[PDB]
Amino acid sequence: PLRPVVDASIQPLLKEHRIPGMAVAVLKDGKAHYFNYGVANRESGAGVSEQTLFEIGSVSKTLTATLGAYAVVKGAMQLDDKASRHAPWLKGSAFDSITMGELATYSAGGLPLQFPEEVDSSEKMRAYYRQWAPVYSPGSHRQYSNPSIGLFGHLAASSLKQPFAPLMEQTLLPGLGMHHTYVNVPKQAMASYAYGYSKEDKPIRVNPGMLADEAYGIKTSSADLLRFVKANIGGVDDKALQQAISLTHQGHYSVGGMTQGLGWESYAYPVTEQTLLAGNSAKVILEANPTAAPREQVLFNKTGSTNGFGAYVAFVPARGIGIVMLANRNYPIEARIKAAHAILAQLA
Repeated sequence: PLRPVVDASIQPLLKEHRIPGMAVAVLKDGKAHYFNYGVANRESGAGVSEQTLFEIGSVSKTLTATLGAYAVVKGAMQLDDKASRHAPWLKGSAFDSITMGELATYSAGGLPLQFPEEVDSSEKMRAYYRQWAPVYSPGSHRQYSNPSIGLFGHLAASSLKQPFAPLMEQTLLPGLGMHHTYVNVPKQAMASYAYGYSKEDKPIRVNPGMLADEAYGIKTSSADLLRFVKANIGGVDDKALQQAISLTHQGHYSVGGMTQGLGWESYAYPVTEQTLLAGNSAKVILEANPTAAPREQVLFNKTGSTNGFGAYVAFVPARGIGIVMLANRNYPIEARIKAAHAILAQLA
């Protein structure tokens, strides 16, 4: 029933962009549907299943946002806390006037997309934030930023008195029932871990980097990620976890037809292809944009990429539908959006 609809949208993608493998998962009123294409590891010849591990890149930020929200629900921090409240080493810097919420939503004042290359230790990372000169006043501009949401997740874990990676892998992820989701992939699961493929068609995986865990470091399966979507639609039995998830759906400000929340970015549904494309465009991703008041049915999404992988997630809680698409090539974001939007509209 669903198979031909998904195939019609996914098969041309695989062909045109030479995608080795893709795991697609669709949620429709409680029911999970898995659609698996191609090959996870060209060298070993292992095929893709809904249990294959993919790098999801910035889709990680939705989980980091959920951990931050969990810290809020637990009373360990608040979004309007100054960042330096949670880090003694930041006292006396610009971060005495920048909030946790602003870090989470990339609106702290122009932190850049990536850390400079020389920031490759915690000592240099601390120095980087202390040296950083604010470009914009807090809250006035959105500049998509790994140092920004990265510091948010780091300080949130700090407020809960646990290191980020174990807090994620031992409290949040199993709390969401995601037992094949990792910051660090253990030996027993390495067979399940795909390789990504570059423009050169070489097998690659994500390189460690400062705050990688917090900003882009999650490995997961289409099945585990669809579970996360299901938690975001028909919530969880743990009420603290439920509250934290709900926090991530609140709109903080808008840019065009896109509304920024914690991790998730949202749109009025139904949504035109144009509006989704614009909200997920290079202008929105790579440039600073002024913030506007948040949008007053809702679609949530998040894109994610590493050098070798390309991910997308979108769901509409009011219609009980969602889609997860995980590929081991970083193929164009607009192709992900066009396919997902086509599929969801036929589900609705």
